[PDB]
Amino acid sequence: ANFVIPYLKPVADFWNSLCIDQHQDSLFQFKGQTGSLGTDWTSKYLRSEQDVYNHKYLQYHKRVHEAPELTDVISDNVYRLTLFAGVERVLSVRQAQAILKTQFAGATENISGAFQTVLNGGIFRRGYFRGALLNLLQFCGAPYQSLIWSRNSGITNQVIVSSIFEAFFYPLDTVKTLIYNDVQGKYKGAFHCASQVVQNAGWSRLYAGIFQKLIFNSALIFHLNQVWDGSSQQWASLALVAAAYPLLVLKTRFQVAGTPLALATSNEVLKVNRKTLYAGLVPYLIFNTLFAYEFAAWHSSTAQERVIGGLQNAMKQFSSPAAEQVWSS
Amino acid sequence: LLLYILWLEFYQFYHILSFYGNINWAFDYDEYIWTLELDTRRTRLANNYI
Amino acid sequence: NNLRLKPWFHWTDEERSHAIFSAYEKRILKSEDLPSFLRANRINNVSTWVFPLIALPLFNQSIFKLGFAQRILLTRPAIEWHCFKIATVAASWLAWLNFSPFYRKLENEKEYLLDTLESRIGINVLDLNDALPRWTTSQEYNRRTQQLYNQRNGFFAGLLYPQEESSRPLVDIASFPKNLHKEKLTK
Amino acid sequence: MEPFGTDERNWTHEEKDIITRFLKYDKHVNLKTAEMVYSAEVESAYFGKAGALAGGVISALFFNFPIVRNLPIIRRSVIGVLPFLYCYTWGKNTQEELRWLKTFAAYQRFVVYHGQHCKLWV
Amino acid sequence: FPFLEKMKYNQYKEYKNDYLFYLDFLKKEITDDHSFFWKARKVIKLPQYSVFSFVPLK
Amino acid sequence: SNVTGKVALATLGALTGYGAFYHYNQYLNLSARWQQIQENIAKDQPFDVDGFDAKVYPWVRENNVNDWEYKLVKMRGYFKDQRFFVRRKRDGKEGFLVFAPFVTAVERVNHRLKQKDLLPVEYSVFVNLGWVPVENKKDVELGGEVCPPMDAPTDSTLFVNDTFTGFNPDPANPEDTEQVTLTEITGIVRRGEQQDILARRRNWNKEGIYNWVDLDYMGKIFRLFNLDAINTAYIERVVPSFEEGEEGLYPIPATKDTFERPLNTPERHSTFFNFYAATSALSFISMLLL
Amino acid sequence: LSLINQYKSLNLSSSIKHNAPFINRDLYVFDDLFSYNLGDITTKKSLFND
Ligand SMILES: CCCCCCCCCCCCCCCCCC(=O)OC[C@H](COP(=O)([O-])OCC(O)COP(=O)([O-])OC[C@@H](COC(=O)CCCCCCCCCCCCCCCCC)OC(=O)CCCCCCCCCCCCCCCCC)OC(=O)CCCCCCCCCCCCCCCCC
Ligand SMILES: CCCCCCCCCCCCCCCCCC(=O)OC[C@H](COP(=O)([O-])OCC(O)COP(=O)([O-])OC[C@@H](COC(=O)CCCCCCCCCCCCCCCCC)OC(=O)CCCCCCCCCCCCCCCCC)OC(=O)CCCCCCCCCCCCCCCCC
Ligand SMILES: CCCCCCCCCCCCCCCCCC(=O)OC[C@H](COP(=O)([O-])OCC(O)COP(=O)([O-])OC[C@@H](COC(=O)CCCCCCCCCCCCCCCCC)OC(=O)CCCCCCCCCCCCCCCCC)OC(=O)CCCCCCCCCCCCCCCCC
Ligand SMILES: CCCCCCCCCCCCCCCCCC(=O)OC[C@H](COP(=O)([O-])OCC[N+](C)(C)C)OC(=O)CCCCCCCCCCCCCCCCC
Repeated sequence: ANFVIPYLKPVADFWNSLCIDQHQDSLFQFKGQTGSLGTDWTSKYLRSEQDVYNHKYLQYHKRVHEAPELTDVISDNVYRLTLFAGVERVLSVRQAQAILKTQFAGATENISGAFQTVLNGGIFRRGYFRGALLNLLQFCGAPYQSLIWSRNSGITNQVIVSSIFEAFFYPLDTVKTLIYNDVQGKYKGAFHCASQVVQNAGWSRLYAGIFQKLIFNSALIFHLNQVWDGSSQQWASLALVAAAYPLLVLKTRFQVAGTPLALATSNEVLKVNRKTLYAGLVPYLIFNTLFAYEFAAWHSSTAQERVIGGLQNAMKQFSSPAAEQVWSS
Repeated sequence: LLLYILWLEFYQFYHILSFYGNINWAFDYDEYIWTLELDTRRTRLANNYI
Repeated sequence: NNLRLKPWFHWTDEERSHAIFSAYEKRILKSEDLPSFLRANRINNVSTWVFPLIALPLFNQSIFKLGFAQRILLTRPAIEWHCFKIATVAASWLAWLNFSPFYRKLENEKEYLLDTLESRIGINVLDLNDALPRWTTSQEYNRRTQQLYNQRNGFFAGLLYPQEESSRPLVDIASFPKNLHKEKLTK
Repeated sequence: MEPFGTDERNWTHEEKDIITRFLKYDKHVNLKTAEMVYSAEVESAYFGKAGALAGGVISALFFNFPIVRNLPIIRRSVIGVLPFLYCYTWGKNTQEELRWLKTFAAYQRFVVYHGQHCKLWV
Repeated sequence: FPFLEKMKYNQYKEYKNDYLFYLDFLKKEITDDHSFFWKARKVIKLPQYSVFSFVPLK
Repeated sequence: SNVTGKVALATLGALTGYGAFYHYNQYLNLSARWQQIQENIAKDQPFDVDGFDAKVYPWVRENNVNDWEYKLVKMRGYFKDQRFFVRRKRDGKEGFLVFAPFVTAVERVNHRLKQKDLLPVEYSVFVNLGWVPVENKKDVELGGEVCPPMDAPTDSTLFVNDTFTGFNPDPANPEDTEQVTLTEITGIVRRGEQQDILARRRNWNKEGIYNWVDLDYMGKIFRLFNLDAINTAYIERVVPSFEEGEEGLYPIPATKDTFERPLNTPERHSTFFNFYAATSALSFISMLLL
Repeated sequence: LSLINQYKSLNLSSSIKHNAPFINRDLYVFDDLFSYNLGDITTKKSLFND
C-alpha cells in the first residue's frame, strides 16, 4: 500500500482507461441533480450510448472544419507509425534489394528476405524499429505541414502543396532511406550519416530521385482521395499507383546508390535488370490498403457525406423494434 | 485437470452461496437516485437442499 | 490557557508535521506562514548532521585526555579504546537529538503553526490528522512541505505543478449533491 | 414466448439484437428490466477490449520468444500472432456471453411480468 | 455508546476522498464536531448558569 | 566535426526559417480576422435568440460555431446559483473569469401535475459574468443579482407559457410552480478552449485548479442536461461602458473593447516570428562566417 | 449528430400564411373597411375568434 500500490495504481488506471469508456465513466462519476431532470444514472447511460457516435462525428468535424492537430493526426495514423513502423524499413530494403549486398548475407531477394534482413538486427535501433524516429519526424513534418497549408483544398492544390513540402523536406527522406538500408551499422545516426554524405559527395547527393518521388506522391495522393471517396474507380487508381511504383523503386535505388551500402552507382542504377522494377509491389499495396493515411482534412465533399451517412445509419438503431403505430402521438 | 475442475467447482459453489444474498438497485424518484438494497430469498426447499 | 489541553496534545512530531503538510497542500495554510518553519527545519537538520563532527574533536581535546580516558587507552586494546570513543560520541549525539535548542525551536514553530490552524479552522484541526504510513518521519514530512513550497513558488507553478490559488466552484453544500450517501451505496 | 425443444432453432444474432433493443427502448418493459439490460451492457463492454489488449501484449512477447524470434518470418508471424487471436476471441466470446445471459434474464423477467409463459402464474 | 457511534463523523468521509469542497465544508458552523454533549439527566433550577455539564466523571 | 556542425546548423536554420514564415502568415491572417471582428462588433448589430432558437441555439443546431463566433447575441432567462472560476489574467492583473449557467429554455414533461411535482428539463448555456481579482474572489456572492429583471411585457396575451421556451413572464404567476423571473443579457458567443501544456493551461480537476475553460467538465460538475449545447460554445456577457469604479460589484462584466482575448493572438504570433527570424539569421550568419 | 439537416423550416408564420385557406392579410382595405363605435383603448387588445 506504501511501496507497490502507489506505483501499481497508474498501470491499472491506464489499463482501465484503455479498456473502458472514459466519457461514460465520467458521466457516471457525477451523481445527483441540481434542479434539472435527466441527471439520473438511467438517463446518462442512454445519453452516452448515443454520445459515442456523437463524439465520433464531432471529432471528424473538428478534423475537417478546424485547423489540423498533430496529436489528432498521430492518433489517426497510430498503427502505421507506432506498431508497424518497421514495415516501412522492410519495404524500402526490398525496393533497394537489387543493388544491395544483403543477398550475400543470408537473405533472399524477396519480401521474406527483406524481413529477415531487417530482423537480424533485433527490434531496437539496429533492428525492426531502426529509423522509426526519422519516419515519425518526416510524417509530423511534410504530411502534417501539407495538411496545414492545404486543408479543404482540391486535388490539384493538395498535390502541389504536398510536392512542394516533400521537395523542401527531401533530405530527411534520403537520410531515413540510408539508415533503413544500413545493415552493418556503418552510420551511428541521422546526423552522422548526413555529415558523411556531405563530406564525401556534394549536397546534391541528398536530392536524388526527387522528381520520381514527387510523381509517386501525386499518384498516391490521387489514390488516397479516390479511396476516401469510395468510388469504384479506386481500383483503377490502385492499378495506376502500382504502375507508378517503379518510380518509387528507382527513387530508393538512387538514394541508396553511390555509397558503400550498395554494389551499384548512380549510372549503373539506371541500367539494372528491368525484371526487378516491381520489387515489393504487392507488399507495398497490401500495407497501404490496410493502413492507409486517414487524413480527414483532405476528405472531399463525397467522403464527408459518406462518413456522415454511415454515422447516421449507426445512430438509427436507438428505436424500439416493436414500437406501435399510434393514431395520437 | 484437477486444477481446472477445482476452479469450475469453486465458481459454481461461489454462485450458489451468493444466491442467498439478494442485492438489487432501487430507484427513488424523489431524489432520482439508485440505491443498493439487500433482502432475503424465498425459494423452494429442494433448491436449498441441493 | 496553561491548564487547557490542546486538541493535539497527544500528537507526535510525525503527526504534527503531517498535519502541517496536509493543511498546506489543502491550502488551509497559506505560503506566507511557511518560511519560518522551513528555516527552522533546515537549521535543525544541519545541527543534527553536524553535531558529531564538532563534538569528536572536543572529546579528543578534553574528554579523551582525562584520567579515565588515558587509563582506557593505555591499559586496554585499541579496539576497546575505539569502542569507548564511539559509544561516548553516540551517547552525546543521542542526547543532542533529544535536547537540541534547534529541535526545541522547530517544535515551538510547529506549535505556532498548529495554533494558527486551530484559530483558522476551529476544532476541525483534528480532521487534518490520519493514520500516517509507517517509516514516514517528521523530517520526511518537512521535506515534503518544503518541496511543495518550492513547486508552488517556482517558475512551473502553473505549467508543471498546480497553482497555490484555489479555483473551486462556488456552491452551497446544504443543497449541492454529495458523492456519497450516509448508509446506502449510490449508482 | 418462443418455441422450445431440440428441433427448434437457436437464437440468431439478429433476433438477439432485436430483443435487446426492444428491452432497452420499449414502453411496456419495466424500469428494473431496463436497468438490468443497461447494467449488462456497461459491465460487459470492458472484456471486449481487455481481451484484445492482453492478446496484443502476449503476442508482442511471443514474437520475441526464444524460438519464435529465430524462426523465419513466414511462420514466426503466425506463431507470434496466434496468442493475440486466442485472447481476442476469448474476450469477444465472454463479452457476448455475459451480455446475452443478462439480456435473456431480462427477457424472462419481462415474460413473467406480462404473463406470456403458458405455465407460469401466481 | 456515543464514542462507538461512527455516523457522527460520516460527514468527513466524503471529503476524505473529494477535496474540491473541503474548504467550503470547513467554513461551516461548528456545533458538535469532535465533541460530546450529554443532555441534562437531572432537573436543575439555577438561573446563574445557562448550561450544565453531565459528562461522565471518569 | 566541421561537416556535422555545418549540416546541423543548416537544418536548424531551415526549420527556423520555415517556422518564421508560417508564424508570419498566421499573424497576418489573425490580424485581418481580428480587424474584421472589431469592425463587426462596432457595427452593433446583435441577434436576438428567442423562440425555438432559445431551446435549440442556431450555432448548436447547424454546427456553425466557426461562423457564429464573435457575434453579439441577446438572450433571456434566469441564472443558476452555482459559479465556476477559471484562472486568467486581464490587463496584466491576476484574477478569475467567472462563469454561470443561464437557463435559456425550460420544458415540462409531467402530466401528473396534481400528484407529483416532477422537475423540468432545463436547457442552459454557460455565460461569462466577467473577471474578478484573485484577492477579491471571496467577494463574489452565490446566486448574486447579475442584471435587473426585464420589465414585464405590456401585452396581456403574452402572460402564457411560451410554446418553445415555456417561460411565463408574469411577475406574480397564479401557479407557484409556473412562477419564474426572467432577465435579459447581451453577450458574445465564444468557442470552448482546450488543454495546452505549453501555454501554461493545465487543469487539475481533483485539486480544483483550472486554467482553461472546459465546457464539458463544467457541465458535468454542475449537472446540466444540455451538455452537448454547453460543450458547443459559451456566451461572454457584454455591457456598455459604465465608466465608473462600481465599488462592491467586483465582477466586472466584459466590454466590447475589453472582452476576453483568444489564446492565439497577433502579438504572440509576431513574437514567435521575430524569435524564429532572429535564430535563422544568426544561423545563416554563422554558416557564412564558417 | 441527429440535428444534421433536421430543421429546414424556422418561420412557421410564413408557411401558415402561404398554405392556410384564408384571404391575404396584407390587404390595406382592413384599415378602414368598416366603422365601429369604440374608444378608451389605452392598452393593446387582441380579438379571440368564435
Ligand atoms: C487475408 C489475406 C490477405 C493478407 C495480407 C497480408 C496481411 C499481413 C498483416 C498486415 C501487416 C503486413 C503487411 C503486408 C506485408 C507483406 C506480406 C507479404 O509477404 O505479401 C507479399 C506476397 C508476395 O511476396 P514475395 O514472396 O516477395 O513475392 C514473390 C516475388 O518476390 C514477387 O516479386 P516482385 O514483387 O518483383 O513481382 C513482380 C511483379 C511483376 O510485375 C508486374 O506487376 C507485371 C506487370 C505486367 C504489365 C501489366 C500492365 C500492362 C499495360 C497496361 C494495360 C492496361 C491499361 C492500358 C492503359 C492505356 C492508356 C495509357 O509481380 C506481380 O506484380 C504479381 C505478384 C503476385 C500477385 C498476387 C496477387 C494476389 C491476389 C489475391 C486474390 C485477389 C485479391 C483478393 C482481395 C480480397 C481478399 C479478401 O504476396 C503474396 O504472395 C500474396 C499476399 C496476399 C494477397 C492479398 C491481395 C491484395 C489485398 C490488398 C490490395 C487490394 C486488392 C488488390 C487486388 C484486387 C483489385 C480489384
Ligand atoms: C508520448 C508523449 C509525448 C508526445 C509528443 C508528440 C509526439 C511527436 C513529437 C515530434 C517532434 C518532437 C520534437 C523534435 C525533436 C527533434 C530531435 C532531433 O533533433 O532529432 C533530429 C535527428 C537526431 O539525429 P541523431 O540523434 O544524431 O540520430 C537519430 C537516431 O538515429 C535516432 O533515430 P532512430 O530511428 O535510429 O531511433 C531508433 C529508435 C528505436 O526505438 C524505437 O523506435 C522504439 C519506439 C517505437 C515506436 C513507439 C512504440 C510504442 C511506445 C514505446 C515507448 C518506449 C520508450 C521510448 C523512450 C524515448 C526517449 C524518451 O529509437 C531509439 O533507439 C532512439 C535513440 C536515442 C537517441 C536519439 C533519440 C533521442 C530521444 C527522442 C525521443 C522522441 C520520441 C517522440 C515520440 C514518442 C512517441 C511515444 O537528426 C535528424 O533527423 C537529422 C536529419 C538531417 C537530414 C539532412 C539535412 C541536410 C540539409 C538540408 C536542410 C533542409 C533544406 C534546406 C533548404 C534547401 C533549399 C530549399
Ligand atoms: C508491470 C510491469 C512488470 C515488469 C516485470 C519485470 C520483471 C523483470 C525480472 C528480471 C529478473 C529475472 C529475469 C529472468 C530472465 C530469464 C533468465 C534465464 O534463464 O535466462 C538466461 C539467459 C541465458 O540463457 P542460456 O541458455 O544460458 O544462453 C542463451 C544464449 O546466450 C543465447 O541467447 P538466446 O537467444 O537463448 O536468448 C534468450 C532470450 C531471448 O528471449 C527474448 O528475446 C526475450 C523476449 C521477451 C522480453 C520480455 C521483457 C520483460 C517483460 C516486459 C517488461 C515491460 C515492458 C513494457 C513496455 C512498454 C512500452 C510502452 O530469452 C531470455 O533469456 C529472456 C530475457 C532476454 C532479454 C533480452 C533483452 C531484452 C531487452 C528489452 C528489455 C530491456 C530494455 C532495457 C533498455 C534500457 C533501459 C531503459 O540469459 C538471459 O537472457 C538473462 C537476462 C537477465 C537480465 C534481464 C533484465 C531484464 C530487465 C527488464 C526490466 C523491466 C522492463 C523495463 C522497460 C523500460 C522501458 C519501457
Ligand atoms: C500460445 C501458444 C503456445 C502453446 C500454448 C499451449 C497451451 C498452454 C497451456 C498451459 C497450461 C494451462 C493450465 C491451466 C490450468 C487451470 C485451468 C482453470 O482453472 O481454468 C481457467 C480457465 C477457464 O476459466 P473459465 O471459468 O472461463 O472456464 C470456462 C469453462 N467452459 C469451457 C466449460 C465454458 O482455463 C482456460 O481458459 C482453459 C484451460 C484448459 C485446460 C486444459 C487441460 C487439459 C489439456 C492439456 C493439454 C496439454 C497440451 C500440451 C502442449 C501442446 C502444445 C501443442
